[PDB]
Amino acid sequence: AHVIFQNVAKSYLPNAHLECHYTLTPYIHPHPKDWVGIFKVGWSTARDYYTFLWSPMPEHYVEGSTVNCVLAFQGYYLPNDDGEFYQFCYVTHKGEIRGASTPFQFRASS
Amino acid sequence: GPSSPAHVIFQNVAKSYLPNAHLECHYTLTPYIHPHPKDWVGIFKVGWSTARDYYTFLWSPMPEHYVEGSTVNCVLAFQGYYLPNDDGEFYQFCYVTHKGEIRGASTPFQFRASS
Repeated sequence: AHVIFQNVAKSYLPNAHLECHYTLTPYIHPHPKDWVGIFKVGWSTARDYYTFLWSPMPEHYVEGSTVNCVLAFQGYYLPNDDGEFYQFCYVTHKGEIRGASTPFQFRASS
Repeated sequence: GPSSPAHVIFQNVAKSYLPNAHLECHYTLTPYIHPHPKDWVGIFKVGWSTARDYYTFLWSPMPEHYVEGSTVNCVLAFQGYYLPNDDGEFYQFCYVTHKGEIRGASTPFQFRASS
């Protein structure tokens, strides 16, 4: 609950860029090797990612603050419509998960 | 029959990839294969005869907590400076065991700006 994923949909288009919004809550200090992964549900460790992007250190970070971030994942790194469920996970520089979103599928929407 | 036997299946393989951006290659180990530290995935021009014909390659990392008979998802990132540029040729991924045998191959693709 230390990193909250925001406005997470139930599905995302497979071949378009995805915009991942999240909040660095007061309960965590970011670190420049932190990253966000797209993980298939049922994952055990942080090495089980499908794709990832570095979460860039917030400019002029003041401790204990509340910061909202955006990451655009490119469509050609996203899964296809494979019926599987994926989620977002925030991973720190060491490898602890401190954020995990509701699941979602890549496919056309309702 | 067909070749190679599909002991490794490449997943979500696109029709084309960016010439100068890294690509992320996804494959699954089937219950037929027991992976080995010297297995690798190569990018091969279509029409390859043996594992010697590769364009570029990476070692396939040995999966953690490996249990025989399992289906295992893997991913490799090939750097763009090791990828073919827009040469009009067709390529595929192939999984090659340490015994030097091709045990999986993907659908073909070329390196160019996407449609």
